[PDB]
Amino acid sequence: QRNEEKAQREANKKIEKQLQKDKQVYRATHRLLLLGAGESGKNTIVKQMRILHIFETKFQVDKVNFHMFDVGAQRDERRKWIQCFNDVTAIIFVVASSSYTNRLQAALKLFDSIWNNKWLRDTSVILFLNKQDLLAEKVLAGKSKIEDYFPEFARYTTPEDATPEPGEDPRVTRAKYFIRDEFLRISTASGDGRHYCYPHFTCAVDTENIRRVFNDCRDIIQRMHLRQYELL
Amino acid sequence: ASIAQARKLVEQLKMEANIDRIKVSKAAADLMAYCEAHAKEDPLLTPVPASENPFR
Amino acid sequence: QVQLQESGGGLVQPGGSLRLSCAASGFTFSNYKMNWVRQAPGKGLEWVSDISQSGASISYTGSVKGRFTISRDNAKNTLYLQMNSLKPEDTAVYYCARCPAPFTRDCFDVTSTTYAYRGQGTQVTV
Amino acid sequence: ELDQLRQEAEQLKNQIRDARKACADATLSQITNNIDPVGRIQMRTRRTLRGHLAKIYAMHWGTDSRLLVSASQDGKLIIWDSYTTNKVHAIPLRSSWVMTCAYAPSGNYVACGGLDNICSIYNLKTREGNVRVSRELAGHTGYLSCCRFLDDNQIVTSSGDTTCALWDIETGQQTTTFTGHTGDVMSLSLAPDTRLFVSGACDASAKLWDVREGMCRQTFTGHESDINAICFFPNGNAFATGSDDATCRLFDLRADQELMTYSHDNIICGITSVSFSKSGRLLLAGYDDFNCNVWDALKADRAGVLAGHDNRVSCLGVTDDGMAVATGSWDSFLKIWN
Amino acid sequence: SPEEQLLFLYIIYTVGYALSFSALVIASAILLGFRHLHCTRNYIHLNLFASFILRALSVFIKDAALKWMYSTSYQDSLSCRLVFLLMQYCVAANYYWLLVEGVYLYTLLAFSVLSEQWIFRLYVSIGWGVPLLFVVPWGIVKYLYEDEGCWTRNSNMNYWLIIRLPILFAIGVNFLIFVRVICIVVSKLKANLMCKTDIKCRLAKSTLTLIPLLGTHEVIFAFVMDEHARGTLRFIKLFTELSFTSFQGLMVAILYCFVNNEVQLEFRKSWERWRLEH
Repeated sequence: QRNEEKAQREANKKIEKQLQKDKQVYRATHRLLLLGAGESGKNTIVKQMRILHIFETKFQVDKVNFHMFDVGAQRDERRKWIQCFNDVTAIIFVVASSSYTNRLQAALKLFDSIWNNKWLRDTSVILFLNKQDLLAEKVLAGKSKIEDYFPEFARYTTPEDATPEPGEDPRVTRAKYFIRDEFLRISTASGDGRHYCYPHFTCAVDTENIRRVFNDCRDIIQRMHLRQYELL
Repeated sequence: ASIAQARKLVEQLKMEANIDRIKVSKAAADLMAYCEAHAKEDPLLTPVPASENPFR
Repeated sequence: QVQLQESGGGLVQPGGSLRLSCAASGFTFSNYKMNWVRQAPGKGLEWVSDISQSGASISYTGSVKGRFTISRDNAKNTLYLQMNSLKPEDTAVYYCARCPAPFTRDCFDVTSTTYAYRGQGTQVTV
Repeated sequence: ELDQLRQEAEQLKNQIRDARKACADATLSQITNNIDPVGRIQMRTRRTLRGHLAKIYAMHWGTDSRLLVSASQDGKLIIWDSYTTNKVHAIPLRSSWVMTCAYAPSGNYVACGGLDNICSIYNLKTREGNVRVSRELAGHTGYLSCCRFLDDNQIVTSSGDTTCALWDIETGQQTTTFTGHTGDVMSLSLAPDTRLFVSGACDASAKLWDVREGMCRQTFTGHESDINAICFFPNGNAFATGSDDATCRLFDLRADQELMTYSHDNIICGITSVSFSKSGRLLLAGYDDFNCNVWDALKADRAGVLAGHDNRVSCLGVTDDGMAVATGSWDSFLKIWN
Repeated sequence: SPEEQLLFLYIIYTVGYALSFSALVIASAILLGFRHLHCTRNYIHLNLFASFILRALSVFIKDAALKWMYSTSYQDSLSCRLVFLLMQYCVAANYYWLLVEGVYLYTLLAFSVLSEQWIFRLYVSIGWGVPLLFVVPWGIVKYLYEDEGCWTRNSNMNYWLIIRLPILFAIGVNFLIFVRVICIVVSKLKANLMCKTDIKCRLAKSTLTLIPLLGTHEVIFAFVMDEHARGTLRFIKLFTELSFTSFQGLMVAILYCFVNNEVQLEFRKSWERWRLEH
């Protein structure tokens, strides 16, 4: 009795063709969740990657398209909408490393909460220790002591695998890798073999954050593909 | 400040306090009566015959 | 009705000790995570310490590490904070908080501005 | 003077609790103990709807019990024909993050909201046959969690700013504001008489509001964590709420107290969706353990289980005639059960 | 003495193909019967499984049917020539489907994003269509420039290289892909959480898992490395080649259908659903 159901099947086939075209684009791009706090410089990073290519920022590197979602005009109780980002390919967590005030403890607690969330146990985190110049100035001034808020820093030494930029004070690189290891301890405390952390030392004048994000996403996708093959 | 918020909260609590409440047994009986009234018309309680089942 | 009541605050000379008790009602105590936060002049909510369900895993902030003790008694539905060798910058309102989800390791929005499952808090001045 | 007001508030709450305790002369354990259980409600999937790229997060049934609307995080609002699994419509969204969708009682309009804090309303019955956005209601400062069409030209939206709102579509400006929740309002349900509505929030509390006059008529507590779902009983004198404490509670408006508790020892996953049957005897709830449960509302026992979803069940709905039950989960698949 | 050695090789050969055929049939049924393990990777795996089944069936036919019809004429009946052509096509299809496995893995690990439908169609065409492009010319040149003789003896090597050169090319490309993937895995492990000596055990396990999927053993110990033929080493080389070729299908099926965590998880979910309904 094909009188109208032919028309609805034609409509279905057109809708399926449009959906296939949309799917060819949806999974050809990587979605990133940008997270941070006040005086963390995430807006500066946003304008950095926007000028050179909720709020949406589309940029492209090496013919690969990245969508970055910066949550805005929302309350401070993120226990509910964060579940909307369970399928994000990466969470770019930006923290001001010179805000120890002692705002680093709160940043560490939010990082721990994100890492231990049951709906984010599969999403890797790209760590951005922003505002490195401010940290260097603070360390060289010597007015503020890191051990005041983190006593264990009094018994900390530079890691062997450290690769400081030439001309750097041993004190500033000590503090920098101490903050990095403070984050990495929480990173490696749990969640083994399913998601990883990619710390970086960024700043306002830094200009390769886009390439850093591209490389980290490339590594994440390669690791996921290797895991699907039971090969890594 | 918080004085206005506390005043609004206590006013709402006082307004919600004085209502004509009824015994829980009456509500239970009403729910039972409603459930028994529409038992025949509920295809979930009584699986509809496949002859008139649109999802067969 | 979730309810968390704090007690045991007051005024103590520097270097003293205090005990803060936190009574919970309206819910099961042993199925979730407890923690202590504080709010001092210089407006801001900061996480002080946290304790898991059984109480085996306890974590402290850097400022009070080696100075404070935390405990929980599920039999009496209560939480305890023992404060030793008080310092002038410890004056704050202490809130006995808990993040909502039972049987979870994550713990969100405890230090939020308008948290729902946070107690009224108690004053601790030195 | 604040402290005295605090003691006044706490003593008023104590008086309310004492009155509620006095009003409860019995409990449903022995009132319905002489009722034969419904046995086992064995349901099998009849249709499986596919096409969503990302996870389906909300859905709403049609008034004709034939058409469905489903919202997915990929940025798609798909209207299906349940009988023949035919995709009637597929509307792209400006913002990919959609957390709710509603279907108008007349079937002319469809609404959706999300992290953009904007409720977009699309007119399906257009002149040219192409669905385009007809209205964009804005004004919430938090994510819009649920919307339900009161009728044409009126809609109720609950948001993440701890407020609900009743809007006027053609004017585009909200007419009534419902405030009093201290947490994220997560779900809405319109009463059968279209005069009251219940909203559960992320503070272990639900509230009955009068839409006409616009303030919290009644409040109910008892849950242990954030309430994620709520729906009216078919009689209109009761409702059911599911929360993250892995328990469901049935409340009665006239009793103004906790009435029934549906829970199990081996269930430690929160409830994400709650819905009733046509007769109200079966309460259907979606859980985080990837499967839905079907309780006997008058007996508080597991009368049925729906399994077949590879991820958490996010949305759940029952037809107006009660003929079928639709479940949508995070595996991008929506299933029909009967 | 030769005769018992040949008997042992024949029986192990038949046992290897029988077990491979059974395991591949079970694996194909498992992959096609759950409706959840329907990724493009699983589609390519199913095509490789079908190719292995076809090769095993072709070898079974060429042995059993030919022996039965010759012992209990056929050399010029026009049938055995077609049977041999189908056998050659099956072997080429198996080699090129191993090549397709390797190329798809390399594309995933190197190329960012490719369109699923077009690239999948390209893989299907490469797996099944490309072998014909050198199988059919081999048949026509054998017919035109060589006697019939049931098309078994390879008199002139020139008429046989056109069926061996593409196989060697596929094997070489698979070896290169194997080397690249092993290098990628080493780079990923030597940068992780430092792990430990496991960096070895894990690398060895990954290499052993990848060996049968890409068919790398031909480069390893068939015609390149020191493994050669001698008075007594020829017997060992032939034995290991025959055994590994027979058991390659079984190893692939075990490693990618019965050991994969996704399949076991789906089986557990189905068992729990059966418990719930009953």
